[PDB]
Amino acid sequence: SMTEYKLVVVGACGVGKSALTIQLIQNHFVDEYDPTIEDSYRKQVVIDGETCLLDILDTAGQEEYSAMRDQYMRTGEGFLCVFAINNTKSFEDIHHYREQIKRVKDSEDVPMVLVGNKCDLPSRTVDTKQAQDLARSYGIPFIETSAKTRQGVDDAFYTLVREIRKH
Ligand SMILES: */C=C/C(=O)N1CCN(c2c(C#N)c(=O)n(-c3c(C)ccnc3C(C)C)c3nc(-c4c(N)c(F)c(F)c(F)c4F)c(Cl)cc23)CC1
Ligand SMILES: Nc1nc2c(ncn2[C@@H]2O[C@H](COP(=O)(O)OP(=O)(O)O)[C@@H](O)[C@H]2O)c(=O)[nH]1
Ligand SMILES: [Cl-]
Ligand SMILES: [Mg+2]
Repeated sequence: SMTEYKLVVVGACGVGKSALTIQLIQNHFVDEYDPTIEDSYRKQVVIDGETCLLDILDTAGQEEYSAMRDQYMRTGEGFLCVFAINNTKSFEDIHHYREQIKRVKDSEDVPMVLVGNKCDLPSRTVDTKQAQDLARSYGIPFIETSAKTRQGVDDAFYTLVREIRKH
C-alpha cells in the first residue's frame, strides 16, 4: 500500500501558504487566493522510490476555525512553518508557531521544516543565513521557495515527508 502523510502548512497571513499548496496540488500560481479559506488537499507523489499519499491542510487561522484549531492540528504528522523572505515579522513569528505546535503535540520532536517563501522577490529582509541558524537551533531543515515560479516548492513538502519518516 501507499504510505499516507498528513502535512499542515502554517505561518503568518500573506506568507504564501495557499500559493505553495496550490502549486503542489494543481501546478499553477494563484495570485491573491482568498485569504480566509482553510481546506485540505490530497496528492499522490513518489519520493525516494516510496509512493506517498499526501493530505495537506492549508491553514487560514480564521475565527470560525478557532474553537477546533487544536483538534485540526493534533492529527498533523508534520508542519511546514512558512515565512516570507521580505517580511521580518513573519520570520519573528516562526518561534511562536513552533511554541503552539509543541503545545498541541505535547512534544519537542514534531516533524517540521522551516520554509522561506517569495525568494523570486528582490527586496529581501531575511537572509538564508538567519533562517539556517534558526532551523539549526531546532534541529530541522530549511528550504527556500517561490510559490510564483514553483522553485523549491516540492523540495519543501518532500523534505517534510523525509522528516516524518525519521519520526
Ligand atoms: C491571511 C490569514 C492567515 O493566513 N492567517 C490568519 C492569522 N493567523 C494566526 C494568527 C494571527 N494573526 C495567530 O495569532 N495565531 C496564534 C494564535 C491564535 C495563538 C497563539 N499564537 C499564534 C501565532 C502567533 C503562532 C495563529 N495560530 C495558529 C496555530 C495555532 N493556534 C496552533 F495551536 C497551532 F498548533 C498551529 F500550528 C497554528 F498555526 C494558526 Cl493556524 C493561525 C494563527 C495566521 C494565518
Ligand atoms: N512574488 C510572489 N508572490 C507570492 C508568492 N507566494 C505568494 N505570493 C503572493 O503573496 C500573497 C499572499 O499569498 P497567499 O498564498 O494568500 O498567503 P497565505 O495567507 O499564507 O495563504 C498573495 O498576493 C500571493 O499571490 C511568491 O513566492 N512570490
Ligand atoms: Cl487559530
Ligand atoms: Mg491562504
